[PDB]
Amino acid sequence: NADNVDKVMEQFDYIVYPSRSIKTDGIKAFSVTSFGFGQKGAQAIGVHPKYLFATLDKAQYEAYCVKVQARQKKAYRFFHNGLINNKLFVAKDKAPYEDRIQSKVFLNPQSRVTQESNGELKFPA
Amino acid sequence: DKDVKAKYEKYILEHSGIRLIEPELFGGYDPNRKQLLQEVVIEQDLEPFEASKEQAEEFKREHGDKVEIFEIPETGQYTVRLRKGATLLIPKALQFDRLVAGQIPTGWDARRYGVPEDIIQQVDPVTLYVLVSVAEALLSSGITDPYEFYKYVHLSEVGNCIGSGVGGTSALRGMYKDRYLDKPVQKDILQESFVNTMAAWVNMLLLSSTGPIKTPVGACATAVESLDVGYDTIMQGKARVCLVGGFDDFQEEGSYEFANMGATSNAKEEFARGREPGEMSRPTSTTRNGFMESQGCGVQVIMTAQLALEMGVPIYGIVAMTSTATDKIGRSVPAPG
Amino acid sequence: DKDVKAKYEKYILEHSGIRLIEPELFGGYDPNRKQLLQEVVIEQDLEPFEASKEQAEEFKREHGDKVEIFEIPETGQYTVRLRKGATLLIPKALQF
Amino acid sequence: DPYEFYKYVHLSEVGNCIGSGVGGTSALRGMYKDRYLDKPVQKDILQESFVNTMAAWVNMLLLSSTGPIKTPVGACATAVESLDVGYDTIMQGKARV
Amino acid sequence: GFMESQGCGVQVIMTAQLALEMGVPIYGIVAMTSTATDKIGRSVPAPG
Amino acid sequence: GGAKVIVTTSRFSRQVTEYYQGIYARCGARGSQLVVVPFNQGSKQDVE
Amino acid sequence: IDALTKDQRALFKQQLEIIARYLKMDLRAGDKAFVASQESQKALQAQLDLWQAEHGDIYAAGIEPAFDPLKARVYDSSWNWARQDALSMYYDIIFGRLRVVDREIVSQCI
Amino acid sequence: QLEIIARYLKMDLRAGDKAFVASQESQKALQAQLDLWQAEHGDIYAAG
Amino acid sequence: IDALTKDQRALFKQ
Amino acid sequence: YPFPELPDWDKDIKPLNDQLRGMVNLDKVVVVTGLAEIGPWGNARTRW
Amino acid sequence: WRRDSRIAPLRGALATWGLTIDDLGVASFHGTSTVANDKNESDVICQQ
Ligand SMILES: NC(=O)c1ccc[n+]([C@@H]2O[C@H](COP(=O)([O-])OP(=O)(O)OC[C@H]3O[C@@H](n4cnc5c(N)ncnc54)[C@H](OP(=O)(O)O)[C@@H]3O)[C@@H](O)[C@H]2O)c1
Repeated sequence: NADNVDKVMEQFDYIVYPSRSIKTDGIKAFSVTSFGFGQKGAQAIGVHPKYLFATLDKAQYEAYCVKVQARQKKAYRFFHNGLINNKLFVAKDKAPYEDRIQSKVFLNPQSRVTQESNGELKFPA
Repeated sequence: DKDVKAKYEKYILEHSGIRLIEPELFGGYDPNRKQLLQEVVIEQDLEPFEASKEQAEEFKREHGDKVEIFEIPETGQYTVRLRKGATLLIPKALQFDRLVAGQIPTGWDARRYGVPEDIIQQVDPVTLYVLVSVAEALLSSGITDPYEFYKYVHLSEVGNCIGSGVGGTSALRGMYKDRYLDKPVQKDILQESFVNTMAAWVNMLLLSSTGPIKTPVGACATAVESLDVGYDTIMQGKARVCLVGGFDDFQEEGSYEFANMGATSNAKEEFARGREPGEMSRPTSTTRNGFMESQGCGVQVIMTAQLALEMGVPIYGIVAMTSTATDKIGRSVPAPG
Repeated sequence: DKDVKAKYEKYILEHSGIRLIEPELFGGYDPNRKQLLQEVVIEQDLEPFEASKEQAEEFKREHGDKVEIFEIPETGQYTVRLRKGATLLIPKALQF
Repeated sequence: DPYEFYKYVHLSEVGNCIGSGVGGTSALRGMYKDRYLDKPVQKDILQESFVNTMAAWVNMLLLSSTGPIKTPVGACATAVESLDVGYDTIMQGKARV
Repeated sequence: GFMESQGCGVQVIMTAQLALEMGVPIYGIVAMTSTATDKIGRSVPAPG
Repeated sequence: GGAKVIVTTSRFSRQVTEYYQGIYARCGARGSQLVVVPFNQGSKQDVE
Repeated sequence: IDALTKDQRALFKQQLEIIARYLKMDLRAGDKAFVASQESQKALQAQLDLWQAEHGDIYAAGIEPAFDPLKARVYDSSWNWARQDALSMYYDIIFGRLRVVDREIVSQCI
Repeated sequence: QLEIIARYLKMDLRAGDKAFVASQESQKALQAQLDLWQAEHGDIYAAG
Repeated sequence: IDALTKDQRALFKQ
Repeated sequence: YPFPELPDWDKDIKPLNDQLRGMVNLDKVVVVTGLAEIGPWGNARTRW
Repeated sequence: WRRDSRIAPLRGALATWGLTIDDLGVASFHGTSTVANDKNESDVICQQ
């Protein structure tokens, strides 16, 4: 909808306003900026994933990549099941812990959930 | 599959995007008849109607001199006659200029996704967007059961920072208007008008976390302020994973209000300019005049890179920085600085 | 200063703290008459009132079948008569 | 004078984190009810119904700071959530006051 | 049941450093703060 | 060329608007200007 | 039935009339003025039907004015489309959408 | 008096004025279109 | 019967 | 159901590994792993 | 004490000034005079 960019915007050398999509060799970092009522200005800078991975050893990164691609296969499965059977959203009916355990679970920072015989996740009693 | 495109594309495009407001999507709102009420002072008695003894009293309480009520000795009913001088409210309608608004596709329902009927009935539509959103957002991140988080992390490290400008606009109307009008309305509508009730429902239905809940109201910018809040929260040990985003709905009362401020674009005037709904919104244009109302939410889940890699979840980007900023001294609240 | 306590204390304590709601402090709210509105369907025509041409239209827009408006050929004003079937709003009050 | 803060600190280090459960209840009514009733009502009432417009007015009248503004809605507990928010915000360099 | 009431409450907060440097009164140290959600439920108003 | 021209369309759409934009985006030399406008040459009134 | 009542109606209709007479108001003044305007609304459609006949529907359609200064669209922002078409071409080459051959590149460059 | 009698006789007194206003609206969409022909063609042509 | 007359009563009550 | 494209170690990441290895505390790096929306154009997928 | 599995954030924040839970003298309660919020509050602060 870039009819015709306002002549005012010419003076901003560092900004170029594209009226059509451009496929590039890549983008490294971006800046989103929003402003709000009552002097509410915010800005966030996001940087490309590769740069995080460059912290790791090919050893690590490649171990992770196998994890990811396994997840995607679960995800893929789920998403398709959901579309068909209208279950992309599943309401939980009970917390992970029986009420008996609750206070304890809350208070022990180690307590974690183990997969169960029915594929479900619960805290061990 | 091959036919889908032919059968439906035309419709799909016509009933999504920035389009003419569709009243069905808003319980009958039609900018072309904006209902108001005008106080009239009756200059006559008007004829009697029957009423319960209780209602009669109610009427007499409010009107006094200007109402007569008497028993029907036969059926314990009563009769209400307003007298001259009494005050009445007569509906009238207006032709509002904001005919166009960007609205969720004509047909979308949180039920297709699997939100339970009872929860559908109980909560503000806003929450429904937020619920579905967070659900699809957890999938995009490879989490099927949010409980998986509690394989790697303690209950107190999944955080919830979703906000909005004024969410629960339907419930809001329900208590400030629909209740005054004596229309059938929930007892708990107050619950669903709070900005953080959305966040609450997310936790009461999916993540049963004792994590933090910092929920922001940064008007047009909440969604970023939210990212910021979750960010800080995570880098202070409060949490390792964290839902973030913003939401807000489209409402008769909202749309009308923005128009009074001068922020939205006058559809009628833009139609006079040969514009089309959709050609309406031109961010950098010369002809740009005002913004476009729209609805919905947006969410991103966020984590420490460590927990991310350890879990083995997708990584879309690095939140390199966030921040919020006030401008100078002024008197124009809506002004950008 | 010495008198302050005697002149004002009694009042000051009575008009602060947890107390009976004081309508002046709330533009007239009085829990003892919680105003509502009830929809009534008029079962008669009710008499005409004058209105601006614009207002008349507004009324006719909302009511249609159930309202008649006509010019006053003399002052460009209009006349609004709601007809039987029209819908009205009558105030009532509650004891909260 | 709140400007004294700008003897020791930069405009961008005075922060504003005041919140509420649903503030601007009067303006709220004014637009959801008083307007429907055609009662005489401001054009900008929408402004004054936002939880953060309170915070805004504080900054537009006293502290002319380019500091942060994280404004919270934690219902009955906002006031503490607020303390928390300002706390974190300060311990992350975002602000000093 | 509880009692409705009205008004606000404010505290200004600083780094101890900036506090001492300025030379402003010190009423206390915010030693800790935190927010906490409870378990899965359906009662929104319930305390956990 | 650096030409400023006024173009008429008797089928003034968005699509038609966009089209002429597409043009000027790719032809509009320095100094040029495109001004599109609805018009019906079948109408004496329009002409004048 | 209806005759035991048709005296009533008659009685009241006369009632109504003499009251009107007293109030000095023509009851049929509305119907009169209506008939009236509905006659002039014929001399109209009369003349209108002439034009319609002498010229036909398509012509009738085709002479309808359509020019409106408010619908005018001005495109003049060359400076921007430049840097675009510039940056656009750059990547074009890097992916081979533009090969050095193609007359296209020439054109774009000009 | 007059009104309640009318009501009894089941007759709208203003039904005439109502229908009049009505036809006097359609008599505008007419003169509207008619004014077009008149404008596009002029008097002498109209005559001719 | 009573409806062929209930218009009367109505008329006169008014 | 596409996750984001994982970069190629050699072509894309290797070239920076030298400077950036262990140069960042992964427990104080904040990362977006999830994405979704509902709006006038649908979910983030259709919207894109 | 930041993220130490062996130190409650309460311990932590307190110990950093040379104090233990025993030094925690006054607890200000929400205590809203509602039936449940007052059981709960005590219960939480107590278990704590
Ligand atoms: N090509 C040949 O061999 C040849 C030979 C002799 C003469 N010509 C002349 O070339 C000129 C261009 O025509 P063309 O043959 O190249 O293409 P064309 O297909 O005849 O183009 C006609 C154009 O005229 C516009 N138009 C149609 N009705 C109109 C109306 N009622 N009011 C205003 N504009 C209207 C339309 O533009 P919009 O879509 O924008 O409304 C349409 O694109 C004509 O004058 C034609 O006589 C061409």
